[PDB]
Amino acid sequence: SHMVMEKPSPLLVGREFVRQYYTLLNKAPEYLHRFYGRNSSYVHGGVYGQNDIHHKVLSLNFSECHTKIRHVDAHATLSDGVVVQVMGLLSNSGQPERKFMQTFVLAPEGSVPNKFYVHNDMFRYEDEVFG
Amino acid sequence: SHMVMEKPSPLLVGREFVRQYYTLLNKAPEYLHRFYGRNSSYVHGGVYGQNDIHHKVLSLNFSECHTKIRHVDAHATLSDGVVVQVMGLLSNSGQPERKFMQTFVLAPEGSVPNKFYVHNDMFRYEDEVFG
Amino acid sequence: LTFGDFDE
Amino acid sequence: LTFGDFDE
Repeated sequence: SHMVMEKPSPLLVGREFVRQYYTLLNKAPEYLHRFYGRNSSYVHGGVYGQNDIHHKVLSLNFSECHTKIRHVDAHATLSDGVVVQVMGLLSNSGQPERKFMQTFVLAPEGSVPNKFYVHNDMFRYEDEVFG
Repeated sequence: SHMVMEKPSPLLVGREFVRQYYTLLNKAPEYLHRFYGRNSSYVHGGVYGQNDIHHKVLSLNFSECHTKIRHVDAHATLSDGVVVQVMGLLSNSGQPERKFMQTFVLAPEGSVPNKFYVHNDMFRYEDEVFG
Repeated sequence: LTFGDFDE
Repeated sequence: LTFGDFDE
């Protein structure tokens, strides 16, 4: 029983990504599109293409967005990718906290080497789905 | 603007899978492990390997489990796979409804042809995460 | 469109 | 471990 040297642990890649993702969302939301490729999908309910994602984020207007991460779980998936499920609270522009469930699919960048990009991003508010 | 003939639409693959998944969960939970491969991951909080998944499901004891699907969204991901996010209510063994968030990563079976299997399965109850 | 070891 | 077009 030894540690895998070839690939980074999926759980650490997910947690570190979530940490940086929501941090940048609070700081500079306009640079958030740099996490996605020209084939990624962004859904914030409430889109395929990085340029469409950039315009999508700006249309949401994130002004000092604070996030309380309640749960994060990340596993390894297809083609050495990482799938992450995130549950927590979201408060944007002074509005009160809203329970959400955001899921990511972290894909390894082409080359090289240990670089990842968001291949899938699905965001859903709880009060809009259940009530 | 035409329809893609090479691959099935990701949204229909997800919805049809969710329909069959929770149906089998109500009927015969012991056959649920036939959806997974020998490299899949099953987490029902509250595991890597089909045999471990089978023993995991039996340890949960699903007796007449009813499910109310409130939301389903499915996109295309790495290696022509399908990522699905599911939100809804779950009632098992007479217990009252519990809000959950289950995420799947549908992977194409080796060969052949249009067959999929569960590569990732992550289940989380809402009352256990938030309160 | 089949899922797992089922022909349904 | 880097994400996107960042060196952080």
